[PDB]
Amino acid sequence: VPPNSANLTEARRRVFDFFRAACRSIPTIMDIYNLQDVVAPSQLRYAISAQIRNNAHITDPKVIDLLIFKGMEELTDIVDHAKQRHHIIGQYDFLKNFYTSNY
Amino acid sequence: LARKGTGGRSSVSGIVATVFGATGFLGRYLVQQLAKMGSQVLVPFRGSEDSPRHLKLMGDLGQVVPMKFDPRDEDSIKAVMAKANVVINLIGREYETRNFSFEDANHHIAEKLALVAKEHGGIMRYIQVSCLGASVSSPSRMLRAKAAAEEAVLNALPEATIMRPATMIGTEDRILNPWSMFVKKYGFLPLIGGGTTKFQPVYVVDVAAAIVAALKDDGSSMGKTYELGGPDVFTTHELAEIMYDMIREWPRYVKLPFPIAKAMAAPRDFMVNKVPFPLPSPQIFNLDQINALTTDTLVSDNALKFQDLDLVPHKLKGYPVEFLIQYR
Amino acid sequence: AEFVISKVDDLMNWARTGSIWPMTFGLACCAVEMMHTGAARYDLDRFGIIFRPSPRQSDCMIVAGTLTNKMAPALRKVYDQMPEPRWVISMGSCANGGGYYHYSYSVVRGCDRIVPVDIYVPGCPPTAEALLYGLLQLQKKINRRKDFLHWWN
Amino acid sequence: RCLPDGNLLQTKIHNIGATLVGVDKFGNKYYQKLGDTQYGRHRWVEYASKDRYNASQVPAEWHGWLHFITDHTGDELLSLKPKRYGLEHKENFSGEGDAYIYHSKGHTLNPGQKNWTRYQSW
Amino acid sequence: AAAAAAAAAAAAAAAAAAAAAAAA
Amino acid sequence: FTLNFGPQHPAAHGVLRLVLEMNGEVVERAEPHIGLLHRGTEKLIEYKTYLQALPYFDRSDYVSMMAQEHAYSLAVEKLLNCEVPLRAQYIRVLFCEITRILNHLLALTTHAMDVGALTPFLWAFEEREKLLEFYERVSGARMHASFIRPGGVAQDLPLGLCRDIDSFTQQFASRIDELEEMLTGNRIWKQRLVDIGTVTAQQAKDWGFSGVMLRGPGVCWDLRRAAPYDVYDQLDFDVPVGTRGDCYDRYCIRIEEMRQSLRIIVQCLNQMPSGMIKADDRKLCPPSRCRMKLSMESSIHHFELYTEGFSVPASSTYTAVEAPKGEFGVFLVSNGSNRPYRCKIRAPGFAHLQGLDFMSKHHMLADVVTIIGTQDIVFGEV
Amino acid sequence: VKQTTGIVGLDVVPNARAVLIDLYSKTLKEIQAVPEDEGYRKAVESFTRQRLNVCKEEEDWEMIEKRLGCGQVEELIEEARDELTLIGKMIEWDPWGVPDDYECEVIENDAPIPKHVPQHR
Amino acid sequence: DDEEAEQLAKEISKDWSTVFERSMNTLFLTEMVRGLSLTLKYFFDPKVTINYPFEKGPLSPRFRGEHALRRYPTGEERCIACKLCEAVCPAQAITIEAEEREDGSRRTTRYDIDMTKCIYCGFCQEACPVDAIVEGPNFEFATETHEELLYDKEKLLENGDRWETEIAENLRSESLY
Amino acid sequence: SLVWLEAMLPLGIIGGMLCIMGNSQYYIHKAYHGRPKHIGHDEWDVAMERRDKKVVE
Amino acid sequence: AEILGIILPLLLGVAFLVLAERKVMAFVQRRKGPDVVGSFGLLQPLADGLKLILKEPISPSSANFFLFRMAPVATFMLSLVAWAVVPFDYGMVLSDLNIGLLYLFAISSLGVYGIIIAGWSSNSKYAFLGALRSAAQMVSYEVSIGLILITVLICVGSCNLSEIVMAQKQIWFGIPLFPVLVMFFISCLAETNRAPFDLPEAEAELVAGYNVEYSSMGFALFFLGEYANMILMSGLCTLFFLGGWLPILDLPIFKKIPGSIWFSIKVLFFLFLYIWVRAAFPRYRYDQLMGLGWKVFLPLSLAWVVSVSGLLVTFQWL
Amino acid sequence: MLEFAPIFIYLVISLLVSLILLGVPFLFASNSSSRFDIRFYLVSILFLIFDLEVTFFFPWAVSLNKIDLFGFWSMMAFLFILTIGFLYEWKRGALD
Ligand SMILES: NC(=O)C1=CN([C@@H]2O[C@H](COP(=O)(O)OP(=O)(O)OC[C@H]3O[C@@H](n4cnc5c(N)ncnc54)[C@H](OP(=O)(O)O)[C@@H]3O)[C@@H](O)[C@H]2O)C=CC1
Ligand code: SF4
Ligand code: SF4
Ligand code: SF4
Repeated sequence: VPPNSANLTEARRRVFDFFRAACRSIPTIMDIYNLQDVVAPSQLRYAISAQIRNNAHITDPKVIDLLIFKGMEELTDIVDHAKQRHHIIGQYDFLKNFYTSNY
Repeated sequence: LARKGTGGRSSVSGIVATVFGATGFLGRYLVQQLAKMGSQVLVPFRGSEDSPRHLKLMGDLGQVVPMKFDPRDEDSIKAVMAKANVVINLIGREYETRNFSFEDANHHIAEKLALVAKEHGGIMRYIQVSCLGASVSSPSRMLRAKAAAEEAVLNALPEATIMRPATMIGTEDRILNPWSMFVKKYGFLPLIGGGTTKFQPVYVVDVAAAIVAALKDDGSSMGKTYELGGPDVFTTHELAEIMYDMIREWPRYVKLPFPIAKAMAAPRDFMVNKVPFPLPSPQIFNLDQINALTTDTLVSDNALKFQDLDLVPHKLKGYPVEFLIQYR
Repeated sequence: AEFVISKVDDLMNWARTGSIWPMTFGLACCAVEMMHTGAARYDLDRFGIIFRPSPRQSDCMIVAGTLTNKMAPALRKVYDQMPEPRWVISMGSCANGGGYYHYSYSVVRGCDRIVPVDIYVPGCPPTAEALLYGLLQLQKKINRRKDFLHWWN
Repeated sequence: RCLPDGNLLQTKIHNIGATLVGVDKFGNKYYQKLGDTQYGRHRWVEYASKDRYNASQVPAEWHGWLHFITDHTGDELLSLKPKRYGLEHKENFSGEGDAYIYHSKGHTLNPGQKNWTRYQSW
Repeated sequence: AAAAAAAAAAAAAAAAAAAAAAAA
Repeated sequence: FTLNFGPQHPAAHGVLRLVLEMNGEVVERAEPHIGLLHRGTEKLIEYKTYLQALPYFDRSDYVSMMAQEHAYSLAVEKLLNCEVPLRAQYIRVLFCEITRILNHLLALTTHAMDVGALTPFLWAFEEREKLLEFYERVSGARMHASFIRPGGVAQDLPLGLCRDIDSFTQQFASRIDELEEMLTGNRIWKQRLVDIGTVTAQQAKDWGFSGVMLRGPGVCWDLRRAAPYDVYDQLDFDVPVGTRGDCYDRYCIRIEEMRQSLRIIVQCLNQMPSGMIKADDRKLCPPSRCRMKLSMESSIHHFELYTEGFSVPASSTYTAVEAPKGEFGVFLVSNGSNRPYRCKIRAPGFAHLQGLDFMSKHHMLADVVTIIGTQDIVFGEV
Repeated sequence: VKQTTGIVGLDVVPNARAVLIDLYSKTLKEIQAVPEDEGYRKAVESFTRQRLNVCKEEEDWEMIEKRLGCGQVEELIEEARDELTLIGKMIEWDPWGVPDDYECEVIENDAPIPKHVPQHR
Repeated sequence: DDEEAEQLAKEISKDWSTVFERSMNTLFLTEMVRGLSLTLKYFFDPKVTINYPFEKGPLSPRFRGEHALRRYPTGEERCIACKLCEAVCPAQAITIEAEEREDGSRRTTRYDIDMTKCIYCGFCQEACPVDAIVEGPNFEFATETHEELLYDKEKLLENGDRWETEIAENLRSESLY
Repeated sequence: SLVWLEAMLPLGIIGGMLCIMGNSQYYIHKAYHGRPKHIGHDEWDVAMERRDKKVVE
Repeated sequence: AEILGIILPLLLGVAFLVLAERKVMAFVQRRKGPDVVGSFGLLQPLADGLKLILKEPISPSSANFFLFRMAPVATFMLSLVAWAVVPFDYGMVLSDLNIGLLYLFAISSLGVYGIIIAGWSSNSKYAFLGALRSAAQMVSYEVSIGLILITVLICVGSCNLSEIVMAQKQIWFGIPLFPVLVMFFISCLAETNRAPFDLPEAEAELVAGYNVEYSSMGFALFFLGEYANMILMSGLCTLFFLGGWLPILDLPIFKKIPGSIWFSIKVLFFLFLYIWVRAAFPRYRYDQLMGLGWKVFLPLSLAWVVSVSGLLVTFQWL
Repeated sequence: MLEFAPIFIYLVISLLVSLILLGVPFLFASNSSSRFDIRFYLVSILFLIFDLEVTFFFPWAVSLNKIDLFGFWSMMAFLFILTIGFLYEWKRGALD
């Protein structure tokens, strides 16, 4: 897909496109990998939104294009039985460090 | 301990363990914890060298050293515990075998490993694993023996942790895998005693995570008999209700009064008599497991639970029982 | 006495050592060397070894070549559907240990990370006789089984 | 003979015209049947352990002559084996119990498991 | 199925080298 | 209808993991899955010297070993300007061609064992175990003979190798004839191969086939006639070029290319000049054991060539030879340092296995193994 | 009279000369749309004129090949049709004319190449 | 076109006593009886096989098998710790740590070749200046366990003393190259 | 050359099994009945066997 | 009864045929086959067996025991019961049926059931379609074997197999109807799968082409069945066409002329021909194979019934 | 019919033999070591028809000296109708 992101506006538009795609695909995700009992649709929507928001401070359009591409790759490899399911369930102070290591 | 690493699978943890019951259903999770947090494991096996083969992996090039040893012969137990600072004991049986009796497999061994570890001064933590509710005057001779084992491992060796895991569920277990493959008697599940038993199963991964957590802990968890109960105090019938959710089958239970069961398990209790033939390991109908099934003492009292290990067990629905999908 | 048990173990081991059909996970060149060990000169059909093309009925699994991080799940899934008296032979440096590609990101550091291994044929391109000697060592590992004596404890 | 249970019968079906060229210390009888036919099958070894034999029992004095790498029978390279550091063969005891199998210096099965910590603790 | 079947007829075998047999 | 057609016979096509979208028995598309044999070769070579880089090449194509060392050597002489002797060139071809024979003997009869003929496999593998008596004798390892080093070739032939290669070439026309009498005439063969995987020349060019799959279609294109990279411009041999493109032409070529390779072997034998084995430039060729021990200046080079390396000058070239699979070319960008810099390996089988999608459209599911046969798909290069 | 091009797929065309004349006239007519001071138009004009000329003079396809030494007339038709595609493509996304800056760096190195490496013949 | 190609390729063989030849070579399967005859000739010919444990395949003194650290005829490990083989190793199998021994002459405190992480390319044999590390023609050292396959620091590679009688022979015959 | 005899031997001990298939069910039937089996045993022969066992009284 | 004396020796025959095939097909490939286990691999069949018996199951699954745990039993029982009517020597048939041949035809028509059922109980779409393809092949070369037997029947008087082998005292039907023997062999090759005709038996597609629950017993029983069906369908090319138990009749002084030994020699020839022809020829792809049973061996079989009926009606040779 | 009793008991004794061959593996080895392919209906109906016509071949095969040259020609008419059916199936293309 050509990077029509000559501005943050088109990039954000296709971000919303990918978000709608992932949300409307959550049914097959829950079906193929059997999360309809462990995880709620609210929770998977929550996780997809927390992903798209965790990387929301990207003033660069092409970086957003590439992030959406990595996300579409992840989804397409989750929709089909390309990757397994035991990660999808997982995908969804100083002293306490000092006591463990030196780093 | 003398840990020089970051995570595991190549780290060191100063724990050169000898998990006496490693070639077993609890053993494969405990060995994987001890050797994925990067620590040596001196898995001692009893017979076929194919027993600990599934443990040569899950440890990086000598982090798991399977060794041969005879249970009744010392000077070999001392050789297995030669280079060791942790000695966990998972050697236990739910069924009497013609050669090793209930005491000679649950109590007279744990006491023997306790003594030969005491002699080998240097075993910092000696964990002793026995079933929950294994207190004297319990009906099942397995639990009376496992209680005497606790009493003799603490006496002969103080500051020795004692886990009390209740029936442990998981892949290749002895609690759910016999019920399935008996649902393969056309959905016919013979829940004994009418499912009035109240026992708290626990995902075996979490029993292992507790057995290792008493090693990584400080001087505490020494001589303190935990009770690795688990969540969701169940009943045998209710636990069976969750199996049929995983394995696609229709609940078709039956109730068996305890006399009927103990009569159905009256055979396979002549183990000491039928010398020229070993019996095929009574899976579901075990007169001693039934004597334990009678009284619902398999519930965690005010004794130490997972909470005293900064640990919270997994549930019994979802993944911690998803080993049943292979039966659909 | 025990002599009858000793002879029944000798018999079971003679069977499992005479007819040991491996699912030859022939990945890469060590499969070309394995093909030479199955070829006319060093017969493997002589020693009973019949290269099975399916994991379903196979006593062994001569994993050869570079176990890639992507062919690790497939190797494990194949190893999980062999009948229990199974063994695994690692053939070539890439299959037994990390090998030429120990530090490659996509290469597992030896199949000993996926399947439990019983005889590692040594030498990165093992001589066809060397893989053959690895199998003649797997035959020894069978001859040291005595499964009946252990079933009688 | 008396082994209709091995391919040792194939070797004993050889030796019918073969000449015996030397025999090493372990008893392995090294045969040669040249001239007749089938190059590559004109040098073998009868392991003198008709059961429990395996490869690598052929000592280094002969393991050359027997793989056709050289033409010097072990009775000729035995005048070249070094006396000061010369060591007898070991049959490759791989798996036949510990203390016969080889072990690294940290395996915890090796008597004298060395510690690699480069820093000398206090 | 209308898929093109593999017709096992063809032209007869005539070893076709390149033009550089004698003088390049 | 999707079918996960995997390795039918393991140990022959190792990690073949096609995902066929079928239509009954007619295949509508074949989607090969790569990476199951993706060792980090194009990354690991960036981390090692130009000498340590060479052993990867015999491990790139595992059925035709020395052709890739010969393609790499010619990519670290394209930069080094390292003129190699005549004997090094003749040995280098006598072994690139013995390798063409070692590959066609496998890629024909492994293909012929996938089709079903069980015996040509074992006859050709006795022949291959005769040629590995040459590999193993000239270098050491029967398969991975890290022998064709950058400057020249590792070490001279033993004093009895040309006599044995001759005694083999005399008896090798008969072995090709048997492989041919057993497969060429058969109506069960022709039927299994004629009009199978036909590639019009425009398709073989488009998909960058450039091998025995570019001379099936009739494109007269051999990089030993196009870009003569050794004594090949002196050696006489005719490149057999197909006229239909079907998997029966590619077989007939691979069984004639196995005779012209015999011509090239017999020529390289009959004219092998007694010259030096490696380039005289001792800063690109480690000096012999005898010299480095006796000469201090040779010892310094033996030290800085087996530890430091060449440090071939800064450039970037694409040296492509005619490996048996096809045009195996190694695009070798070289930063000035002693380690290569993105030693990209164009390997046929990455371009051929692309062709499986259009070659095996509308062919029956049992043909999808014949296509994989005639492409000589070896997954080390993919 | 030509039996077949050895190449597969390049079917022998009987009316080779006629379609070649057609294609070269089309090419000469279509190339007029590119600016005259572009190397592409000089090249197209020159070689299309040469091949159209030799195709008009000679009659047989064999004589077209013999004089116009460019392989076979079927491959010549492939070349001419591909050239027509290119001229109809070049009209679009017109790349003609040099821009104002045009920083072009002739990194013309001349390393001596050993010649036992492939290069080409 | 394939229709006309078929019509012509079948009008090439269209003269009586040629249609008959092709009919009697596709009915009395005659191409196939030349396959069966060759197969029989090979069924009766001697067999190119090798009953392995008793006779083994031909090798050469350049054959690269089990790595062995050589020694000088008068004891004294030949391996001065230059680390050239540790450097040349493509797979980085050899780990060498060096210490001036009490005698004063450098030697390797740790010379561990990891055979599993080793490609058997013979680069170590070439790189070593004194021929300290050579590949013994052993090639028969399949080990039940991976840890044994990691050849320890100068103790198991010191088993080349047993193989010296063959390694010295191979070197005395290969040194001419 | 007699090398094919090793490969002939399994066909022999599979031929020595059809000989047993043929002669076993012959000498077993030749035992239960004092006479060999009659192949072309039409109804005339069963009628004559009936009247024959009825003639010997 | 004496059914033991025809099933046990046949079991040994099949067990040693696995070795005979491996060994002959190996000798063809310039290599000794199974040669270490026994004196000459003679114990190799017992080793394969005793191994398959001692292999733990992958999953017990004794629940589904009436569906596909008796279907291999059915296939094997049919392959073994078609041996009753096969006569090894004069008066050595177990049960001389006056319609013997048609009974063999019916046994094949039930082997079709064996294959179809044992493939349907394998809940694998690929394996079930493979079993259906194999059944359609086994049943499409059964009209051709039917017509070939109608030819050898026209030559003979009756279907009685002892008569069909007694009708060859003058000349074996292999000499005049040699083109028919080639068609019966090339059909018996294709009726059974073990042949140039075994795409459903392409090395991999066979194992994953008969069942999902192997447990070893299923694998051995299918192969024991295929090898008995092969001994049988080679014991038919030697009753019908070759002289069932007839010598060449030269009446030698050196040869005392045993019958069952001649039947054995001939069935060995046809078993060796099964092996030889498995070694030397490529597979037919099941799409040219089914187009060879209809378009090649049915027309050439129909012609033969009309040729051997005509040439025997004109001249009263019937 | 009289000779049918040996195979009648053969079915049952082979049932026993196969049951023993089934129970032998079961005892040992204790605790420790496409929507529709209609061509499969065309091939099936066509085998049905051709086996019906072989059923009609059998009596004509075994009794051909009785029916001298008239039964032969009647069977050849039946066979010419078979051949017309088979040629209509070959041309229409059911044999693929
Ligand atoms: N399984 C369950 O549901 C419960 C079990 N536990 C306790 O957990 C521990 C481990 O459980 P799990 O692994 O499932 O038990 P298993 O019965 O599977 O036995 C585990 C280990 O015990 C060894 N062992 C048992 N008896 C002997 C003996 N007489 N001599 C030598 N070794 C012996 C076994 O050796 P080998 O494999 O060679 O026989 C194996 O290594 C036991 O103490 C058990 O009672 C606690 C809660 C309930
Ligand atoms: S270890 Fe060596 S020979 Fe074996 S597959 Fe890897 S590179 Fe090839
Ligand atoms: S052959 Fe020598 S240099 Fe090469 S990887 Fe092995 S040990 Fe290292
Ligand atoms: S083996 Fe050779 S290269 Fe390695 S340290 Fe010793 S002398 Fe140096």
